[PDB]
Amino acid sequence: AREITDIKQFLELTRRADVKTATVKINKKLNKAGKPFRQTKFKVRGSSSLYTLVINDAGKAKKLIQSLPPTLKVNRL
Amino acid sequence: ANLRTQKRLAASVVGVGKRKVWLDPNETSEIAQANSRNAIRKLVKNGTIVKKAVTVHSKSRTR
Amino acid sequence: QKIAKTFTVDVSSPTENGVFDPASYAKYLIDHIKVEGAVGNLGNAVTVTEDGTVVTVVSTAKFSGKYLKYLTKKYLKKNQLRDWIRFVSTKTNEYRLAFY
Amino acid sequence: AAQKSFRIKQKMAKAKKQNRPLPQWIRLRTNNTIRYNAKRRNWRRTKMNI
RNA sequence: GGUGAACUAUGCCUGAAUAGGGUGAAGCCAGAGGAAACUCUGGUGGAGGCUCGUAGCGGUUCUGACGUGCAAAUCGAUCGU
RNA sequence: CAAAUGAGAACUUUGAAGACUGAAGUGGGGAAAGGUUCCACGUCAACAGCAGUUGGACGUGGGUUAGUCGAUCCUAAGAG
RNA sequence: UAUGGAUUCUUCACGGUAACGUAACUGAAUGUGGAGACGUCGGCGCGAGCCCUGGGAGGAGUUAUCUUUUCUUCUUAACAGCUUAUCACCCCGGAAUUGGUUUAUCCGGAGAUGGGGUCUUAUGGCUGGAAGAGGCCAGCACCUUUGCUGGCUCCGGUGCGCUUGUGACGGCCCGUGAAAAUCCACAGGAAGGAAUAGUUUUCAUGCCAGGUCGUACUGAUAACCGCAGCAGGUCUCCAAGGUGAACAGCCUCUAGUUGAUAGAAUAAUGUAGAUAAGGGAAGUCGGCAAAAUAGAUCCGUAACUUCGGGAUAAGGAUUGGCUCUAAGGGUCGGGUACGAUCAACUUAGAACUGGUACGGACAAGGGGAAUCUGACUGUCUAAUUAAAACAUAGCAUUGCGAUGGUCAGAAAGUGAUGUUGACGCAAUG
Repeated sequence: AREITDIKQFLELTRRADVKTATVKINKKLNKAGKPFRQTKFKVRGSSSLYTLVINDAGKAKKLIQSLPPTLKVNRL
Repeated sequence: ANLRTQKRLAASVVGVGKRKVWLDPNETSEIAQANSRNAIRKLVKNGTIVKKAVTVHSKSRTR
Repeated sequence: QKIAKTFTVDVSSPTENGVFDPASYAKYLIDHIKVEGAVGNLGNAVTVTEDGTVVTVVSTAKFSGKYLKYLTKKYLKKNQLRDWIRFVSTKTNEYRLAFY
Repeated sequence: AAQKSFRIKQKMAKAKKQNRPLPQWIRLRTNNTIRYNAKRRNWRRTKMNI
């Protein structure tokens, strides 16, 4: 229920020490008529809020999923 | 039998009127056995209970 | 502006049941496509091609799946083989005539 | 009414509990002349009007 | 000596409800005639315990139905607002 | 109109048809009032001014879940 | 209740000319101010939902013939950020040739126009919530309280439209249309505070808890009251299409119901609804009852009048369908006097046409000349009287200056008028 803008903000939120679960949702939206791309939504669940980071770059999303710590519970769907 | 309960349940389950709910005359026994919302949904999926189409109100003459 | 929308119509089931005439079906489609309100004005806009199992209609003018279905059902009613053929779309613009 | 008070609801509960017919075995009890509940109530017939 | 304002009468407090038309008040804008004073015209606007008329509220007539009634006062038409 | 149920069907259930209310509804909810009438199962002696297999009937049971909706708090006319 | 952030050797922040802005950015006693917090009507503007409509992607219907067709799904909550405003306000400037401007005529040397900005966030848009949900489709293992997999869920337009909310306004009043809890803010400056750490819990994050009672159902031609499952009575919210001025009248979608003892026949007399030659109130207490009139457009409209009315006076003509004609708008501009998308419903006109019909059902004034009476609107005898009766504004009279008038109480260290004061209160006609 709250957007995230920058990867630094995402990183501080994921180390906020009260977040443990991230949900990765894949949306197959359209940017242009002939270019349906793969949008990734990283949802960090804090105690009070649900922060969501939108990533339109598949490479950026892959590096994000690889760079988040393996101790946090990541759920891709 | 007495399928008043099943008609009411089918209307409430499929979100239409009892005037739209159609119950199969040949499946009276199965519909009567079906006493829960789960069983009414099973019958609706199975085709024993079908929504009748909305009665037509054309706007051709108005147009 | 000048995109060529394509429309696939599978006719495999009735043509292999041998009760259908896909040649006459394509003829009906091409002679009854209405462009600008009149038939026969397929000015290299709406083109019907048939291979014996798939009818492909390529269009640049106004065409729609609703029109394709309406014409197909008109043909089925004319050949009184309804209750035997159903016009159903599997995915976008790749419809099919089903027998079962 | 839907919005009741606890006093009214307690009276409702007491009335619902009291509205039941005779247990069968009191009839067989010895020296007994009670045959039915003569204080039986129906919601349409008699209003308790509390 | 007590009990009643759950009907109704009246006051107060706190809420709620009331299509569509007709007419066209003040205010205002423009124009014409005239020597002037002024007069006149066309618009605008939208007043009224105004008016036609729904919902509503009431209850004129039929001295209609009914009158051992649906009803210890209702029903229908016609009416008032 | 026809099936089903039933000893028994003008009246119950289902299907079909014909209709009506026609959105200041014969619809969907609530306030006062009612008090279980809600729902299921069984059942028709009485009751539904005909009937009844049906029911707001009879018998047995099930059901009402709140920090956020109300009450609760405030004050009004007033009461005290 | 700790952490991060902010502040601190300029102790309790900075920026902006300003309206004011930001993540924070001490604030006691005491005082003060806001919100709570308010009628009604009218048009205008905006938004929400609904209605209407174009394309496209599915499903259904019709298909003797016609219809790129008819019906139908294409949805986005609370909540969090960015953005979004009429009004209002600020800076520059200094206006008659007065300009700006609303549908409504108000506003400017107490500073208009113009240029530039600030704020409220009604409200909308974007993103998150959220497509993972819901919905619409197609298919899979063969009796069995079983699921699974594929697609799609998109882009617009329009308006004196309906209803609701909001805004800026205007009208009305001898009527000017609650209070309190509660919350915040401001004035003031008590008190306290440095440095490997103090303050800030009005900044962000993080921890815990939230009790009691109601909650089912009807809400009525069967769940309430009327002795009943009684044609009665009983408060309110939502509100589709067509016709049409219209939430009446008629028909239809969603939803609901098809309930009211039945069968047969069709005598009199009834109840309810109609029609009638010629006459046209001769009937009768009396035109009781019924009939005629009736919508809209155009023409035309008397006596009298308190000049406002009378008045829809009276009295005439027209009204369909089809094919056209004309007028009435919005948004996009200028070498190097005018053009194009965007089809919106009003008005007027002309032929043509028909068993002269056409507000074709529905809906829907009869009118005039007078007399009596009450000015009018309004009120009453619930269940035989709605009236000329009552009331009314207007007029007049009466009492009373508070240790008072009028009235109440058994009394009262008691009351109404009176939160009053002669432009008042009280009492009458």
